[PDB]
Amino acid sequence: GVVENLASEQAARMVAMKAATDNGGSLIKELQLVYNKARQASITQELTEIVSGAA
Amino acid sequence: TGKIVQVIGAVVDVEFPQDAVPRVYDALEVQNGNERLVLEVQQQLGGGIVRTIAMGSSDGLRRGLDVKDLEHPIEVPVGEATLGRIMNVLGEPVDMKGEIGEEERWAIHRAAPSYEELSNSQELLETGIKVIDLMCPFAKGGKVGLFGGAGVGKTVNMMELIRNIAIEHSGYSVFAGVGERTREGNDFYHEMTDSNVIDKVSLVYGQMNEPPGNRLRVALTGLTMAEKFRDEGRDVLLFVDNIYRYTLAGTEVSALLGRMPSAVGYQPTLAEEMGVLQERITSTKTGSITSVQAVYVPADDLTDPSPATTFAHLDATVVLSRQIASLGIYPAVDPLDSTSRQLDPLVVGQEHYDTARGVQSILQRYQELKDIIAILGMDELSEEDKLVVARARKIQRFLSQPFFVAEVFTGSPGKYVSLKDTIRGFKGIMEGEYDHLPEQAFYMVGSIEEAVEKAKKL
Amino acid sequence: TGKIVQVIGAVVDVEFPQDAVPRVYDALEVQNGNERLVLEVQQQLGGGIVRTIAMGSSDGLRRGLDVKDLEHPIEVPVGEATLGRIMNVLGEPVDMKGEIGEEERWAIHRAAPSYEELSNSQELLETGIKVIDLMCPFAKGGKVGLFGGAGVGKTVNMMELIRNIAIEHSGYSVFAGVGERTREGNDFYHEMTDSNVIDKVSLVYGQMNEPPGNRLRVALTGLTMAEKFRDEGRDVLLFVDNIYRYTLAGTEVSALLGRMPSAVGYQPTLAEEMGVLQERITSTKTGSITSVQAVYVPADDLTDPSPATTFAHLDATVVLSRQIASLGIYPAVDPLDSTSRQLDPLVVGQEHYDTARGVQSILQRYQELKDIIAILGMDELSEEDKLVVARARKIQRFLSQPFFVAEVFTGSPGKYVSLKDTIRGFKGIMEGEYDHLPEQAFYMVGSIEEAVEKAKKL
Amino acid sequence: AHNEGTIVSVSDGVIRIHGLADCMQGEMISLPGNRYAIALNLERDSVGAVVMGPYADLAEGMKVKCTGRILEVPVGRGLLGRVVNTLGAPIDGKGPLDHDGFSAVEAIAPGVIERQSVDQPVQTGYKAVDSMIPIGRGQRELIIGDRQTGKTALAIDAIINQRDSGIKCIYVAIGQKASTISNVVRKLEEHGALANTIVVVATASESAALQYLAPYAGCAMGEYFRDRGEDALIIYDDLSKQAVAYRQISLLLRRPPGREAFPGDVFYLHSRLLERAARVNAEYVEAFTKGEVKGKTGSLTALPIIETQAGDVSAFVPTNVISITDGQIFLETNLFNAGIRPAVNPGISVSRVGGAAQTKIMKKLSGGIRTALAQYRELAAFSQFASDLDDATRKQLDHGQKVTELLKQKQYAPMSVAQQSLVLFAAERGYLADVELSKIGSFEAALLAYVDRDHAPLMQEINQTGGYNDEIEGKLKGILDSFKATQ
Amino acid sequence: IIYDDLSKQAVAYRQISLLLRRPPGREAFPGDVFYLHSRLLERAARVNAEYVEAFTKGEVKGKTGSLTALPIIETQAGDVSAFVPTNVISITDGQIFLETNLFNAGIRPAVNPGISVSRVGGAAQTKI
Ligand SMILES: Nc1ncnc2c1ncn2[C@@H]1O[C@H](COP(=O)(O)OP(=O)(O)NP(=O)(O)O)[C@@H](O)[C@H]1O
Ligand SMILES: Nc1ncnc2c1ncn2[C@@H]1O[C@H](COP(=O)(O)OP(=O)(O)O)[C@@H](O)[C@H]1O
Ligand SMILES: [Mg+2]
Ligand SMILES: [Mg+2]
Repeated sequence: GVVENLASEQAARMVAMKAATDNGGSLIKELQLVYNKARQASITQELTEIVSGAA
Repeated sequence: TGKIVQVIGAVVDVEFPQDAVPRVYDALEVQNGNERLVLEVQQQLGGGIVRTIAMGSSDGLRRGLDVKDLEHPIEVPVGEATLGRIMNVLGEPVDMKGEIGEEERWAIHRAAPSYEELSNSQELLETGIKVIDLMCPFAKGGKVGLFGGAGVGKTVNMMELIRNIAIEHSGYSVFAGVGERTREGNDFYHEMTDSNVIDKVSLVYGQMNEPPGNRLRVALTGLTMAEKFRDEGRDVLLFVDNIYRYTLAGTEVSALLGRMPSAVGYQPTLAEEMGVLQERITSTKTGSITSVQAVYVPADDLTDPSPATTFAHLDATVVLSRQIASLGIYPAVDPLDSTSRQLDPLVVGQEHYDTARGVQSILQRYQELKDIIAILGMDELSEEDKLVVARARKIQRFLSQPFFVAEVFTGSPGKYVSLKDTIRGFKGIMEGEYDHLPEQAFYMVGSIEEAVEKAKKL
Repeated sequence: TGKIVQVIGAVVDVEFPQDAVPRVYDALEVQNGNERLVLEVQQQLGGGIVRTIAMGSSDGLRRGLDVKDLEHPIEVPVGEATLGRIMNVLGEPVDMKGEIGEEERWAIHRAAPSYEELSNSQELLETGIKVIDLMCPFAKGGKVGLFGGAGVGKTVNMMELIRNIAIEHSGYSVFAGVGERTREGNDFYHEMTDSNVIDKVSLVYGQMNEPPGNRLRVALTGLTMAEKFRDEGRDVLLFVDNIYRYTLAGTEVSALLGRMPSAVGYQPTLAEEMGVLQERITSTKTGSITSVQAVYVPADDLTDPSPATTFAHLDATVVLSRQIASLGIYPAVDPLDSTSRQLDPLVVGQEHYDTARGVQSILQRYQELKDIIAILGMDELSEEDKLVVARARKIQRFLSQPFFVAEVFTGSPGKYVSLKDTIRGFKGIMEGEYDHLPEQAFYMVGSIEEAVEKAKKL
Repeated sequence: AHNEGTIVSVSDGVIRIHGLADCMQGEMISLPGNRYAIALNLERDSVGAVVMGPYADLAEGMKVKCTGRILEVPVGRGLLGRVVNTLGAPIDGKGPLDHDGFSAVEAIAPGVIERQSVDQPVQTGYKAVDSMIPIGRGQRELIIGDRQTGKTALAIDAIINQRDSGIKCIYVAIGQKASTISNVVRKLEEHGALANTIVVVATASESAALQYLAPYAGCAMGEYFRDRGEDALIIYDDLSKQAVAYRQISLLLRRPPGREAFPGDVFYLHSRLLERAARVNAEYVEAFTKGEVKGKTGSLTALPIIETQAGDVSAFVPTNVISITDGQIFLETNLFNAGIRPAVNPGISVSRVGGAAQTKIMKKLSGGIRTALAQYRELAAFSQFASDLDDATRKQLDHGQKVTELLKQKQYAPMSVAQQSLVLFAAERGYLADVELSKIGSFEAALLAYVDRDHAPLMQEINQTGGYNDEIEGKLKGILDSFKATQ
Repeated sequence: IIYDDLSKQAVAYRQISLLLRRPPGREAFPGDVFYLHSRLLERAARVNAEYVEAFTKGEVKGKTGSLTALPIIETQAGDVSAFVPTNVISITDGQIFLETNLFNAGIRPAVNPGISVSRVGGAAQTKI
């Protein structure tokens, strides 16, 4: 019963681990967006304060 | 007395030669295509010229026409005579009854009350809202602020506050919509005229449809009324839609007024433009002012200067986040980023405090676990943390409740919760009493005894 | 022979008869009643006019004041006459003692030593702090960077480097306190006189509260002193207190001088400013000036331009750690991240490079073992592993040591250790003879010879 | 040269004046009416000045007289119980100014050799700060954090704990709201601390020049005490609001803006303001008239307050202030909302004076907490996966959770350096290790604290002497052993 | 009336604004971009019997006219919290989010409930 439950563990694990790998992949896609947004905001402000500052 | 020299949008400057260079804050008129057009002096530019701001459409102004200068800053009526109906930023009767109005009159530009003349109390008033009453209370003579991006129920929230405290009021109210939709104002007037409650209120409307000049000044014409009512009768309510629309107006102008841009293109005078107006609203020795106001937050950025600086001027600061709305909780208050200066144990009793901070904690502890859950699932939490999220998710949706005013566009009939019950329920859920009940039992209900009965149906 | 025309902050500009007018970087004297403050020409804009920065407070100055055109750039006393006390940006004593003994009076301004200077040069300056010598060997004409946030011990570590190189060898030390704190400037002067070290250490302070143009040049001044000691043919050291406050102070100058900002708002010349300051510091055919400079990292971000442009010039980098310090180790350096462009075998001998990498290796393996030790306990490590961990644990404490300038803190006696004692220590402690004595024996000691002694008291 | 001048233009509290050929930098300039302006921008053929007060009444042509010296202010022992303006005008209510002499707002800080090494402590009252971020006379700790992290609460609470220690206090409210300030002093009165602290004020409505100068004014008032061999504690509330005001000025004066549109000399602004604070050697006996002995030493401790937006601690103003102060207490909004009330974040916080600015007994027993806290910092990651780890490191985690649960106090409840007993011998043995669970790990605090007031003669002893060796340790060991025969 | 792409308008206005050298703000848009859309959408409304009478000069003598208006805003990557989109949401008394992924998966009237709203609500519908 133990030795069999153990073989169930290895499966359920490698399966539930593939899930965790795919969950992480989804977060990485969402983050990449949040990033690209800040990447733009950052570059517009730096450019704007320099040029408007010069005036 | 003088003539136009330039015209750039709302900003027009007038040459007046020395004899009568208009005082800095002062009115003066102009005949355009048809009617009267009030300009307000803003800057005594060198050389006998003077910068002003059109209190109406600047379109149709010639480059040379004469302009008469008067000595009156701004002509706005004050007193019981105003209670009747709606007013302009200029203090004109915008509604269809030629005003009987003023026994007196004040300038929209005023000074902040003297320091030692300032009072304060701790008599907390009770709104119907469960979130607000538990998470951030306020005594009369308080400054409440509703922060929120677009479409987070910003307006409907204020209107529900109004209907709840404008009843316990038994006094004089002064609503002052600025930069808002006109459609709401018309409904608010008609709605309030049928309930017959207009005779104790006092309207003033500078729309988001009207030119810049009207907006950044209508906020002033608004409270200068509440000020009169204050310096006589003691208890007044002051509701203001979007203080942001006022600051925002000042930005559309700051460029033409010829000053360098501050951070994010805002005026360098943001610090003061806010403070002047915001410092005016206060409890005097002679009379106090209770006031809620809808401070807009641009592009959801709570770091954006308007909100950032506006914060300091508020006693209680409840904030609505789009994330909480995207769920279904439609008193979309973020119970974490929302606070009051009077969530004090000595003020609101220990039971209210401990309950408030208890609810605050477990709800925050949940935000931390939120990360590992999303990556590794629920089954990875300890049996204790498991219970933390479960209890939290109950709280998270017991915060919700249907507003009466919101019945129109949602089937759900309204409800009103006692500040007493709000404590009983949350304290209760946290103790672990109402666990067995499913989550949906708590979503969108009044007292806890409603969550119970809803659990029966499903 | 000229008169102030405009004055804004430290940006006073003066007019002259055309031809003759001041060269750039030229000095200018001017009275404002109380005292004469100096000006440094920065921009020869327009005809006859000249933009400058006040070396002192520009307060009290007024238009039309008489500004005396001096001939040379900044003037500063050099030679052994300087060694012995403090002195501000421009030579003059601030210690209330006598006046500078004598001066050829060099200019603070520069010229890159033509690439005719005597590298090859491996003289492996022994500090000698065990870890800063075992892991970070550096040669004359080289420059060492002390990286870390606030409180890691950059400054105090410099104090030790000064005292050791001073008394255990020949003094030869110039300390440039670029924008240095006043409290630090005091405790430093006191601590330096407490020990015999004060000579040779010519101090050059540029207090934080002094204007930007002032703090910028403070580096070049202290540089020019050591710049002459090398001319005398001696191997001097130079401690610039904050490379960060050098570039940052240089930022303010460029700012109010009207230059267009660049990376993160830094001056559009940040690279060249750092270029000249760093380039004259080398080992010439006649003598040499070695440098150890504290590189502060803003927000612990190595991408920030300040520490970024610094990296290109360092021959060795000693990273300190706020967390290592918390755990009690006070020569708070991370042996794993500290580097040296000189730490290869044919430069520093095999024995050195081997035991160096070995300490690195073992410290690393412990890091890997540390993971399994928490999860499934110490009992899981093989006999060889739990032997590596015991042996590693020991060398960790061994490379900490009581500084001499640290006695004001701990009270214990400081101790100087050679390069050969250190290697002889670490090599053995990991081979590893001293397995029979408890860790604490290695906690705070000179060579293991002392560790074995403390081990007897145990 | 000419003495007078006339107003060419006036807008936004800034005046551009023609003539006035004779005029110094920062010099006062009397306008019609009583109010003055400040000559900050003397270009050729025109001098811009900042109106120190309302500017609506002013106009073109008005005759403007040049004046003698710069901005001065009422300073002395008399200001203590009073709330004062930026100019020293009592908005308090009492009315008359019991002031002694005047002093310049802008004035140089004592150079080196005039400084004494800081080594005496100023107790904030908080177990958290006094033990691991110690402060001492002549120091400058930067309290910094996001909105609503409990900055001010920490500040005035540190002021309230000087109600009895002999240090005089100053509170510079800048850009604040009037309603709020009155609330504060009202509580400074509920506790005996108000009669011992002057409160300078520059409300959100006052001129840009008034806010921008408020800190300096409140400084000259505090400097008074230090220059005469006494200790004082000034706290500039919202040094952020100050820089935003000065930014308003420099922008209206058309000066080149750096990052975030801030003036290039913003660092220099705070730089000279903060170097003002320091401890000065007894040989400052040479004063305004050397010198009524005056064998004593003097100092001026100042903890400024920066407000960060969204934790952005690399922003312009914060970057400057952090670089200046010899120590800073970072308050995290995450620690706060959770329950850890003194939201101090160790490891990131720092105090370059450290052990020196700390009582003897604290210096010893705080060393145990610093490392116990530091180890909990390393294992915090495993807290999610707790129970996966063997008891060896599991116990270190519990000790850490408890020791951080110990470093948290109610707002207006300063501790007695008997906090020493609590903190110290929380580390000595797991007297917390028994009966840990964190719920009780605090109710034990308020219980050990009051059963010592049972036999407190051996306690006020440790309080006054501010020292411990071994006997006292031995006694302490027994006081806890004797303890758990109660509750 | 339906204004197709107020996003394409705002970007066109930003062009002229910057060519005129007007100081940019958030996302480089002129500070008055809200007023741009505001005074436009505010035009759309229902006028009561008296107003129509006064305007008509007594010809209509008792009727209410109205200009219903539903504008279009093109978001980038579902970023609804962008500057222009937020303003137009702040103006209009309701909205209709067409979700990008609901649309891909066949649900063509991609309207996203629970987020889409009509604040006029009940009154706006027939009895049945
Ligand atoms: N140690 C504490 N225990 C319990 N509550 C506290 C404690 N410290 C602060 N608070 C509460 O935290 C809230 C805010 O504190 P406060 O000191 O005003 O923060 P602040 O950062 O100065 N916020 P603000 O200046 O308005 O941006 C107040 O309601 C305090 O009562
Ligand atoms: N050997 C030591 N023993 C005790 N404290 C030390 C020791 N070395 C450095 N420190 C601590 O470092 C702190 C600050 O030193 P400092 O070098 O100036 O920091 P930073 O390098 O960030 O400027 C001091 O308060 C001091 O206590
Ligand atoms: Mg340092
Ligand atoms: Mg505060």
